[PDB]
Amino acid sequence: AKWVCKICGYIYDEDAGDPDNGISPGTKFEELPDDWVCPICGAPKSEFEKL
Ligand SMILES: [Fe+3]
Repeated sequence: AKWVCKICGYIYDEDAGDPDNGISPGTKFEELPDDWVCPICGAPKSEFEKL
């Protein structure tokens, strides 16, 4: 799945993960740590929408 950061337009792509921030590819948004935030704008998970 892909999730958009409603603040900045960043797309969290579960296939890509966010490795620079400790998230390996294929990590589901729901599996992201609670304290993970948008690597661009710092928005909390609550501000993401599943596409
Ligand atoms: Fe963002």
